[PDB]
Amino acid sequence: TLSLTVNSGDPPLGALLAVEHVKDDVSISVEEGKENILHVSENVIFTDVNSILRYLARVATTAGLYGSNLMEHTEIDHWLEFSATKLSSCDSFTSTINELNHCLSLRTYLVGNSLSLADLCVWATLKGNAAWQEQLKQKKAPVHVKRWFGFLEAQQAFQSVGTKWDVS
Amino acid sequence: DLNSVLGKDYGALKDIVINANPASPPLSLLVLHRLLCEHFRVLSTVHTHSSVKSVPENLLKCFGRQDYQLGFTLIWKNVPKTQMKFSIQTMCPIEGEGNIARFLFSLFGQKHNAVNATLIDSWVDIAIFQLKEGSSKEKAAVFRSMNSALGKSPWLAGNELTVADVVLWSVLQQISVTVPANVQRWMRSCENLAPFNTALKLLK
Repeated sequence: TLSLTVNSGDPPLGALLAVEHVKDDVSISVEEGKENILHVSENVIFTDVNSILRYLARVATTAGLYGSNLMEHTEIDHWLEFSATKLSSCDSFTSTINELNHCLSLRTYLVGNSLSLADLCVWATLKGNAAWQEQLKQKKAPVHVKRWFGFLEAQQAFQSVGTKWDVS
Repeated sequence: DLNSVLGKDYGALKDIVINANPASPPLSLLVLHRLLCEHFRVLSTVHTHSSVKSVPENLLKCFGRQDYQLGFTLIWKNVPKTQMKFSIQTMCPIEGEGNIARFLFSLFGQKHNAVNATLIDSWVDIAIFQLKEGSSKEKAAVFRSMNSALGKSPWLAGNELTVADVVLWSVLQQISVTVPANVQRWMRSCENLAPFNTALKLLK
C-alpha cells in the first residue's frame, strides 16, 4: 500500500507524528533505513520531510491536518517553511522564538483551533533544537511556546513517537 | 472556480496586502499579479513605507472601472522576508514568496490530486530552499532535476503551467551558467507568456 522508509539515525519525528495521526484513517507501514522515503505508487516518491507531511495530510481526509480552507492551508505552509528554515538554524534563535511566542499568544494550536501539520513540524523541529532545550534548562524560555509545547508533549501520540524514536 | 469561501469565519477575500523589501524584489509575485489580472479585476496600488528611502523608479511603477473582485496593495518595506496579510493589521502574517505564490495561484481554482499537488509544492520548495541560496554544486543539481522532469513533461509538474513553473522560473532570473536543453526550452515556454514577459522588463 503506502510505505515510509525513515532514517533511523535522525528520525523525522514530525513525519512519524504524522503517520500516527493518520493510521486508523490510512494504512501505512514504517521501515528502518538510512534516509527518508515515502513510496506511494510504482515509482512515485517523496524524499524531503515537508513533501511527505503534505502528502500524508492530503490523503488522510478524516484527520484534517491540512486545515479547512485556503487561508488555513496557506497558514500551514507558512509554518512548514518556518520550521524548515528559521528554526532549523543556530543563529537568531532568539528572534525566531519570540516570533513564535507572539503568534501563540492567543492561540492554542498554531492554525484553526485543532491539530495540524503546522503543529507537528514546528514541535518536531523545536524538540531537536539545542537552543530550545538550553532555554529550557535555564528557565529562560518564552511563556507561550512553553505552554503550547508542553501541551503537545503531554499527548499520547507525542509520547508514543517520542518513546520509540527520540535520540537524545 | 472563482469562489470566495477562502476564510471560514471572516468575510470573503477582498484586499490583499503584501510587504516586500526593494533590495530583494519578488519577481514571482510580480508575475503572478499579472496572471491574476487576466482572470480577475484588480485594483493595484504601490506604497512605500516610512522605513524606506529611494525605492527605484521601476519598482514604484510596477503596477501602473465600476467594481473590483480583488484588491492588491504592494508596500515596499524593510522586511527580511516577504509578507502577506488580508487586513490593515494582523498578528501572524504569511511569510515567504513561495507561500504567497501558492495562495495566489490557488485563486485560479485548478485542483490537483494528492500526488500532483505535492509535487507542485515540492518544486516550489526546491526553488526556495536550494536554488535560491544554493552553492553551484547545489544549483547544478537542481538544473539536473528539472531537466529530467522537463523531458517527461513540457511543464515542471505536468502538462499544465503551475505555480511550480512560475516560482522556479522567477527565482532563476535573480540568481557561471551551463543549462540543459529541456530547461532552456522550458524557459522559452515561459517567456513567451505575456505575464512572465512584462514583469521581467520591470526589474530592468
